[PDB]
Amino acid sequence: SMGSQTLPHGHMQTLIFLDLEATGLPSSRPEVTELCLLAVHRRALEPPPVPRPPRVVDKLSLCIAPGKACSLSKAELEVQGRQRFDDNLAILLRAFLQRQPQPCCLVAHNGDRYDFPLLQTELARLSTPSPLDGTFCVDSIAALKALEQKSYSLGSIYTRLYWQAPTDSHTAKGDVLTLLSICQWKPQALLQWVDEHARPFSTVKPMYG
Amino acid sequence: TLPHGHMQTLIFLDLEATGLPSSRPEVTELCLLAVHRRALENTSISQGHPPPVPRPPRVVDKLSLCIAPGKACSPGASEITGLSKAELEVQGRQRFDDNLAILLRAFLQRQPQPCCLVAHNGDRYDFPLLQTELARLSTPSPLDGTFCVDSIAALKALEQASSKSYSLGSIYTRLYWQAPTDSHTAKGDVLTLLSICQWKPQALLQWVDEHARPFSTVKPMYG
Repeated sequence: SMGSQTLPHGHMQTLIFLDLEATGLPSSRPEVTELCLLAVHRRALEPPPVPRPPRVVDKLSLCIAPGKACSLSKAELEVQGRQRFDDNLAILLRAFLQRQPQPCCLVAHNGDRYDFPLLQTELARLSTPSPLDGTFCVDSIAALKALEQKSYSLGSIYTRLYWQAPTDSHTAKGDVLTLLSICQWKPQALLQWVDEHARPFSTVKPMYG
Repeated sequence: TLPHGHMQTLIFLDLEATGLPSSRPEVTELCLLAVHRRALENTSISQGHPPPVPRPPRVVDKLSLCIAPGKACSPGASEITGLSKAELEVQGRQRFDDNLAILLRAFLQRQPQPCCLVAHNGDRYDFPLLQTELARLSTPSPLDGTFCVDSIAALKALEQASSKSYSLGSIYTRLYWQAPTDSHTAKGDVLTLLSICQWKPQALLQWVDEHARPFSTVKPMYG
């Protein structure tokens, strides 16, 4: 069966649920102000109560000072001493990804239209090769539209699935956990959709140059 | 005068490990919450008896890593968490290695300095064990310029000023009249530790400033 149809890039061994905050919308040429990652091995994914997070999870959450003000705030990030999106941050990201079993796939809500192009732009500014260049990515809006076979905001999906209000809405810290919960609704089905739709992060076009 | 100046970042730290010290344990999970001094200082003043549990600051950096040990956990060491050696290996975790030190260093370098680790029983357990893990590596210590303090002594001082078990949960329940969430896990307890340290953040910061010592002076748990 499936003689001509195969996964594009094999089974993904790590899913990295990703959310970010930024100074504004694309035409403003925005900068990332917060980045939150939750890295889960596929085995941790191999009304309904809200699933508890897997016991083995790697997490990274960083606040990042932008060069220009938001439409978080630049001034408050600066009085908390936050540093820019820089080479040391790339070292950190590279070392964090290196601890994950490969292939690794980012999962971000609206990542295809926002988070992934923005991250591509931020990483392009740095001297060192992008640490995401061997990683894959998918957009969880597409995933949940496929699985629910309607708003596709993160909070609306969570309430539609779990019939209770989400926690800490519209913050990267809270929303990345909400994203994980939504992806644990049908975890085997989610993994299969991710395997089938993962694409190389290197093919993501920068938001701006 | 202050031994090492005013601390600009507090890094609340907890870890899971394979057993008690005589078992020559290894770290299986490391959880850090880095908070700038100003973020702690801006915490809403505790008022009322009990005061509300403080909300975590809006700006916190977080790192949480699971680590495969070389040896199995002791009986009952992974009960509450489920972080056995077999499970960490099933989920692809790597050992405590040079790349992990590089990761920790880059995380620390994003924090304003001077930076001070804060861990409950850190002087007798977390800090010596981390020193041992780092001593095996080929990198410099990533904690070479970082300070540390134990929050048991800190909260003993702060509760005596406002006035008895000093386990993390006992302190938190005494302060907030609520049971801590996800008790007796590094992931849960590091947040409980932050909440206790937000009770009286000005007095806590003053105590930390006066008692901070270099992590490099911490003696290894074992060699």
